[PDB]
Amino acid sequence: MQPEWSGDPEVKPVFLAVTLTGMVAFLLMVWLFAFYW
Amino acid sequence: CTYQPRQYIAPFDRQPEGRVPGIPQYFASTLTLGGYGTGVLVRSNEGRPTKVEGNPRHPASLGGTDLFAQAE
Amino acid sequence: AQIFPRNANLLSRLSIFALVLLVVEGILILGVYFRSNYFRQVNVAIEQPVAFSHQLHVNVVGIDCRYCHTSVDQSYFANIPATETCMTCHSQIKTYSPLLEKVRESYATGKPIEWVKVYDLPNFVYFNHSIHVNKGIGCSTCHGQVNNMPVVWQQQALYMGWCLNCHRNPELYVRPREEVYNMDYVPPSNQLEIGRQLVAEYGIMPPDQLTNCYVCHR
Ligand code: HEC
Ligand code: HEC
Ligand code: HEC
Ligand code: HEC
Ligand code: HEC
Repeated sequence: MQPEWSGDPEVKPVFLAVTLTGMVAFLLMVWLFAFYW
Repeated sequence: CTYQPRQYIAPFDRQPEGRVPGIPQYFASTLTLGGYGTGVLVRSNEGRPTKVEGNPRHPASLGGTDLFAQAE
Repeated sequence: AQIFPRNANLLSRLSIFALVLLVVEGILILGVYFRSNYFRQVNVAIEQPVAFSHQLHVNVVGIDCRYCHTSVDQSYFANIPATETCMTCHSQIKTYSPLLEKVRESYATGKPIEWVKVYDLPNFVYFNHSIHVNKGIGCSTCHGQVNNMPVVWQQQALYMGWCLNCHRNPELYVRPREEVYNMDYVPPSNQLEIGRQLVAEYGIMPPDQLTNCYVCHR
């Protein structure tokens, strides 16, 4: 069974955006809790 | 809001001669229960008595102390 | 289509995304506030009642640290100077000066000068300058260039982690004594080798012992 959104231009872009958001959040959190002191 | 209050510090105007700040001293004094003296060595944290102990060179108080001398 | 407009799909997805971003932002703000310089009073020159300048007396007049903080190497407490030490110079120097009036107000009455404590520990930490100084640590890798400080500020927040970083890795901060010598001392390029050699020579205990609770807290 295909996903409902299969065959959409927006799928790769939304996945990318979610990954970029996540990476940014992770780096910022890491900096504050590990390197900011 | 801040981690802690100003915590001002007040020093001396003339230092005591034999005192090193933050180092307790010990002085020899006598405490009497029935009118009979028992030698005691008492710790003076900063010029204030804080802990009574026994005087090893005093007969009837060789290090050991009675509860009444401790609770003075 | 029954009860919602066309853009409700985008609005709902963006609302979820914004809610997650807001939660992350709130966590970040809380952490930053609790690790801020304003909260911990770092790099803030606390104004003093008598306006004493370490730069003038140390860097210009040239007075040793132990002339004022005389108990630093013998007890846990670095003796804050008495008015007697202040008056040994100012009975003759800069007498009849409006900014030395408070000092002259003391030494005539028994009232002390209420300095504001810059470096403050929460009375369950039990620090000791004596062992530290004697073991090859100076008030430059431990306090800052106080020699050039018109108004003393807190160089770093005294975190539990800060103390534990150097208690665990003391070979990056240990110096060859001369710790009271003017803090013009600069660590050499081969700090690691010299630090290891000094750790071996002074007999500094491994982190198995220096990170125990009753080392600091009692
Ligand atoms: C042994 C494993 C412990 C435990 C359980 C704790 N510490 Fe420490 N501690 C040290 C310093 C300088 C501070 C002050 C931190 C600051 O001012 O920001 C602390 C503080 C703590 C806390 C916080 C208490 C609070 O109410 O906020 C706690 C929970 C704590 N410690 C636990 C210094 C040291 C040490 C220096 C060598 C070491 C060792 C320890 N602490 C060890 C412990
Ligand atoms: C040699 C360069 C030093 C170092 C490393 C320090 N002092 Fe002093 N000091 C003096 C007085 C009267 C004060 C209190 C007034 C004020 O804080 O402005 C101080 C204060 C300090 C501090 C901070 C105290 C605190 O509570 O955190 C520190 C870390 C410090 N000193 C280190 C007096 C003198 C003095 C004249 C008698 C001279 C010389 C020194 N200090 C030298 C040093
Ligand atoms: C005890 C901790 C103190 C305090 C509170 C101060 N001093 Fe001194 N001081 C000394 C010298 C040679 C000078 C400069 C002389 C000059 O400017 O002509 C000073 C200066 C000061 C000032 C500034 C006064 C002004 O600018 O007019 C202040 C506020 C001050 N001191 C406070 C010499 C000594 C000294 C060695 C002889 C010692 C010890 C102290 N001072 C101690 C203190
Ligand atoms: C690196 C510059 C350090 C900082 C930061 C702190 N301490 Fe320290 N401490 C340091 C050394 C090189 C030593 C000697 C260790 C030895 O075994 O000789 C110490 C030791 C102490 C001790 C005594 C250890 C003991 O076994 O009794 C105490 C109580 C101590 N240090 C306290 C302490 C605190 C509370 C600190 C944070 C404010 C702290 N030290 C930071 C080096 C360094
Ligand atoms: C380890 C880092 C050091 C070293 C080697 C020195 N200082 Fe000290 N100092 C330090 C702490 C963590 C504190 C706070 C103490 C507290 O109870 O909160 C202090 C404090 C002082 C003070 C204030 C008076 C006092 O607390 O006794 C003075 C003055 C002071 N330190 C001066 C000082 C001098 C002259 C040193 C020799 C170079 C020195 N410190 C070393 C941390 C450390």
